[PDB]
Amino acid sequence: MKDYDELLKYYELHETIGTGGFAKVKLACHILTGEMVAIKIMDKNTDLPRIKTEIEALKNLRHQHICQLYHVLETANKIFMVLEYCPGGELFDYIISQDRLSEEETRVVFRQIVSAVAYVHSQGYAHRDLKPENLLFDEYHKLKLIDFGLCACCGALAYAAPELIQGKSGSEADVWSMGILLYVLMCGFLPFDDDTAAALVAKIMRGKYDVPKWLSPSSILLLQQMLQVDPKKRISMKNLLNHPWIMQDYNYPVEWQSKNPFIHLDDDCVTELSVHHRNNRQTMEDLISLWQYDHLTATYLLLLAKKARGKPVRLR
Ligand SMILES: [NH3+]CCCOc1cc(-c2cn[nH]c2)ccc1C(=O)Nc1ccccc1
Repeated sequence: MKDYDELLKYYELHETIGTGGFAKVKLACHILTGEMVAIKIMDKNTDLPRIKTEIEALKNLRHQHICQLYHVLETANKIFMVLEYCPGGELFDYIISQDRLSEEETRVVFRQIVSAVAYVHSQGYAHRDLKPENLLFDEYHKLKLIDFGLCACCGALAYAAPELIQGKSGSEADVWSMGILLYVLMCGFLPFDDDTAAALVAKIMRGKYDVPKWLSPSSILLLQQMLQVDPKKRISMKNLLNHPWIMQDYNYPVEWQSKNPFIHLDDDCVTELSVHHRNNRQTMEDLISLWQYDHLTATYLLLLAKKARGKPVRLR
C-alpha cells in the first residue's frame, strides 16, 4: 500500500511472524546499519490506548533485559513500532518443549527476570502482565521483556496477585507474578489452575498450592516468600536481589542497573553519524540527545548494537 512508503525509505521488509490482529509482526532489515529488526504493524482504523501506554513506557525505559524500541513511524492509517530482534522465541514455548527446568537452569533465567523488573520499578513503572509469553530470547540466549500494554490493571488471571483481583492495588503484584513464573519453570505447570474463572479466583485467594517432590527446600522457602496472599508479607525487591537462592551458584546479587544509557553518547557512533549526515559533533551530540524515536534514534542505537557484536562501525 501507500502506508509503507515512509517505512520502505528506512527498512527492507522480510518474513511475517505475526498473523492475527494488529499484534501482527513482520521481520525487517535496517537499510543503513544492516542490522536485523522486528516491526510491529498497528492500524489505528480497526486497543490503541495499550499502544500509547507501551510506546510512552518504552521511550523512557532502557535496559539490557528490556526489548528495545528504536523507531516510531506514524502514517495516517498505521502506527509502526521498530523493536529489537529476539529470534530465540518465547520463554513459554521454551518451557512446554523441555518439560520443566532444573533449579540450576531456572536461576540463570530468573536472575534476568529479577534484573528487568527491579529496573522497571526503579523507573516508577509496574509491568502488570508478567508471564512466560511476555519474555523472549535474543540470539545470545538472553531474555528480553515485552508487552507494556499495562503500566504505572489486570493481565492474565493465572499470574494475577490476590489484591489485584479484589481491586486493592502496585509493584507487589509483579513480585507475586514472578513467584508464579518461578513455580512454572521448576514444575512445568501452574500452581493455581482450573476450568472456570470463578474457580481460579477462589484458588488464588486461599493461596494453597501443591509442592512437587522434586523441589528443593531452598526453592520451597523462596516460593512461600514470593507467594504470600498478604502483599505486606510479600518479599521486597531489595531482599529479592540478594536472596540466598538467587545467590546459590553466583556469589554476588542481581546486577539490576541499566548498562544502556540515555545521557551518554558513544564517540565511535556520534562521529560515524557525522560523516553521513554531513555535519560535526556538538551539533550531532545534541541532535542524538533529542531522543525523538525517529530514523536518527534507530540508526544510533543499531550502530551501538553493531559495535557490541564485534563488527566494524559503519553505515552504508
Ligand atoms: N506480538 C508478538 C510478536 C513477537 O515478536 C516481537 C514482539 C515484540 C514486542 C511486542 N510488543 N512489545 C514488544 C518485540 C520483538 C519481537 C521479535 O523480535 N520477535 C521475533 C523476531 C524474529 C524471530 C522470532 C521472533
